[PDB]
Amino acid sequence: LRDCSVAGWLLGNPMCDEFINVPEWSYIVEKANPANDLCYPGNFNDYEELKHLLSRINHFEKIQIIPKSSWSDHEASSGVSSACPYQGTPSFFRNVVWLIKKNNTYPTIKRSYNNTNQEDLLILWGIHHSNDAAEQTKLYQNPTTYISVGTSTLNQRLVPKIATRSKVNGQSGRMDFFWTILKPNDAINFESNGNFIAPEYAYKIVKK
Amino acid sequence: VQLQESGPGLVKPSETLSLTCTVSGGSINSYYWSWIRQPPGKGLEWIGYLFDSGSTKYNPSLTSRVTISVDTSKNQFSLKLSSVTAADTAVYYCARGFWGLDGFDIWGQGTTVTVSSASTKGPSVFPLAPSSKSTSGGTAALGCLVKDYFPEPVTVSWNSGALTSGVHTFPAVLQSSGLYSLSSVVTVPSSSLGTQTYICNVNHKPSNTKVDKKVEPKS
Amino acid sequence: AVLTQPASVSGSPGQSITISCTGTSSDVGDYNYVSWYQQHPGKAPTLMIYDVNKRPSGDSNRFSGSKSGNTASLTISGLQAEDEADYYCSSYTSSNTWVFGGGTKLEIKRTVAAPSVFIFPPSDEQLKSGTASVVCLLNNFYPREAKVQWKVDNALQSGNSQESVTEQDSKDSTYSLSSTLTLSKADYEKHKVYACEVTHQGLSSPVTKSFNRG
Ligand SMILES: *[C@@H]1O[C@H](CO[C@@H]2O[C@@H](C)[C@@H](O)[C@@H](O)[C@@H]2O)[C@@H](O[C@@H]2O[C@H](CO)[C@@H](O)[C@H](O)[C@H]2NC(C)=O)[C@H](O)[C@H]1NC(C)=O
Ligand SMILES: *[C@@H]1O[C@H](CO)[C@@H](O)[C@H](O)[C@H]1NC(C)=O
Repeated sequence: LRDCSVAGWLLGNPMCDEFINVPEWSYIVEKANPANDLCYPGNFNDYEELKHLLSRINHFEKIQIIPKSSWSDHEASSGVSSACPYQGTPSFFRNVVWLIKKNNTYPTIKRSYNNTNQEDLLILWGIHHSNDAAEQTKLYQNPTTYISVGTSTLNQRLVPKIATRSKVNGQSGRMDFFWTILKPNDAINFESNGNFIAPEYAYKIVKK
Repeated sequence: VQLQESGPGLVKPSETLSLTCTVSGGSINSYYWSWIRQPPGKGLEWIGYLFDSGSTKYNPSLTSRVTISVDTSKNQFSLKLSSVTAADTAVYYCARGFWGLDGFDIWGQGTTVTVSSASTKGPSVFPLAPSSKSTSGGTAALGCLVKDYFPEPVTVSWNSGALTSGVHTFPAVLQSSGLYSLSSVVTVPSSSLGTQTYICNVNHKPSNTKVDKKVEPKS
Repeated sequence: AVLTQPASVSGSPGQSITISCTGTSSDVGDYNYVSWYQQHPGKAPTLMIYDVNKRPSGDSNRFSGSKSGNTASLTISGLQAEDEADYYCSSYTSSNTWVFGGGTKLEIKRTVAAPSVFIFPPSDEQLKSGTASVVCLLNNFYPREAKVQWKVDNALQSGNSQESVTEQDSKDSTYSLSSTLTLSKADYEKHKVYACEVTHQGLSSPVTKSFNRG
């Protein structure tokens, strides 16, 4: 990869444009000082192990698993930050959606995706720890929230922590990202009332 | 998993249509849930769907009149359509789907709703008598005429579902009185009219009518 | 909304047929969420294809979907009599809605088949009620086009008859037709000859069926 890490590539960092059906690579050469990693500051959980799985993976096909238009009770193109601009305009990651409240309400998300493909899918999603109670209610209305993610082999119940950070590129909040492998005919279940960074695009993968 | 629509099949103009879907053998949760209708002899029309915990989106042409709601504890979801007119007379279906399917995989059987001020009325069943009036060998035809009922639908079987070969049940026509009529017919062996018994079973649930009629070649 | 589908398509048993479904960028074009449903009348539609080209089960073995631009297509290979149905496409849209196409009646093109014609006089039970219904039955014919004419003592009739047609039979692909002539009990007993004359490609000459008392 040119100037992007692996997380910034999989998440769709606007800086990176390596996508579509990106050709069956013969493993990946990534610089250790990845120019543009995450837009926001934060951690990409189990980056370690995902890098080992991407070793035995040769080909990728991006697919849309949950249309961005289906979040019609939330705002879906308001979550933008200067952390990462597309032109000079503040943008966000393409493959994942930052859901904001719509008109002082954040209805509770409770939604499933079933992998009806023949390949395993690599799915990515995030959580937002907001700076202050002010930013929390400003972005998500509900002061006390949760994220809940389930498959047949995964069980997440997260609670985002209000806490003011040391600013990295002008933001005192952070975003953590997670990933899993959904087998054919298994389903991933999402449920949240705030702070959820939702998937839109996942990746079909075949191994050895 | 099974879905069943429930509610009244006759609503007065300007009143509110109310229907409920009862889900059996599975849970509401994490699926999305939709209502679809089909006016008689027309195509399918998407009314709207419910998703997530209780979010909805409606067809733009109906959104000011429709309410879709859910009751997870009874495993049901519901449709309300206000200020109904004759253009809302339709078969109404509830349906399920999920992301990764992205269409609708399980459908209810449909329930007929008719918008009208008229009252329910049961059919009269008259015979269509056979004889040795023969056309094309497997001659002899008989049936029964199911006349002047309202609203739709009626069901017809022969000999309690045991005779289905050669039976045709025609689509109802609405006649100038505003009442429905239809006929069901069977082709039968001419040589055994004397000995075989043919009974047509008419069922009109909206009026709780259920009449059997033996059809025979008279004299 | 309504996607554009041909009102009908036609095929002989054994051949392949295709049904098109045309929308715009905001539904068929941008997403891969086109489904196809098969509906027999009086029953609920049945999902036959989803995500443009996936089959729910072996019932869809002969069915195959594709998409090109804003136009989706459904192909059915080795057409069978039992494939007769209405077919509807559907698409998710960018408004978080679904839209359907207008529906395509699939017709099975079989050999010619002459009707069998039967005429039924009104029953005595019904005449006691004040109206007389006289039924003419045309059974198991093909093709669909058929002229039924009523004649009471040779006087041609108009405006006093209705008819309905069955759907194509799922096993031999024929149609049946019922023509009902309605008269007052008063006008029924004023005449003698009641006749039904049928014209159809399967008959070399029109066939007339008739009865007397009335
Ligand atoms: C994820 O979906 C699969 C597939 O569902 C079936 O196929 C769809 C296209 C649609 O037609 C559904 O109505 C079907 O049920 C589920 O796997 C099926 O599960 C049912 C459960 O009764 C079973 O009868 C089938 O044999 C299964 N088919 C296969 C290919 O495995 C699966 O359960 C779903 N995952 C979850 C977590 O619910
Ligand atoms: C915003 O939401 C409020 C509910 O608190 C409602 O009164 C109002 O109609 C909404 N405004 C919109 C949808 O423009």
